[PDB]
Amino acid sequence: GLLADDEFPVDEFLNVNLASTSANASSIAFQVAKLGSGTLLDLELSALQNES
Amino acid sequence: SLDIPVKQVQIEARIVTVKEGNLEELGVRWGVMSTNGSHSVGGSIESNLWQK
Repeated sequence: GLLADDEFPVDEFLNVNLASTSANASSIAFQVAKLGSGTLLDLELSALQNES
Repeated sequence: SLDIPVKQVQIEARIVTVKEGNLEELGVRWGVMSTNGSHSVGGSIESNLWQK
């Protein structure tokens, strides 16, 4: 109950934040959310490969 | 001996130009969104946080 503003700290949530930084990168993301025992875990992969 | 009538010449230039061009592009846009009960699959982390 300690912090005042509570919608979701999307940036304070993440442990490892090393996303592929581009405009055409493709991703996919998996989740496990209980909310009864509290546990939540998220995992997203992203990639890109081009040629010219 | 000098002053005599001279000849006349007709000169005609011709400039020709021809251009051609071709272009082709193909693209794809797809997405998925699914939930299972404490399990989800999406295309980002904000996506999984929204379908909750």
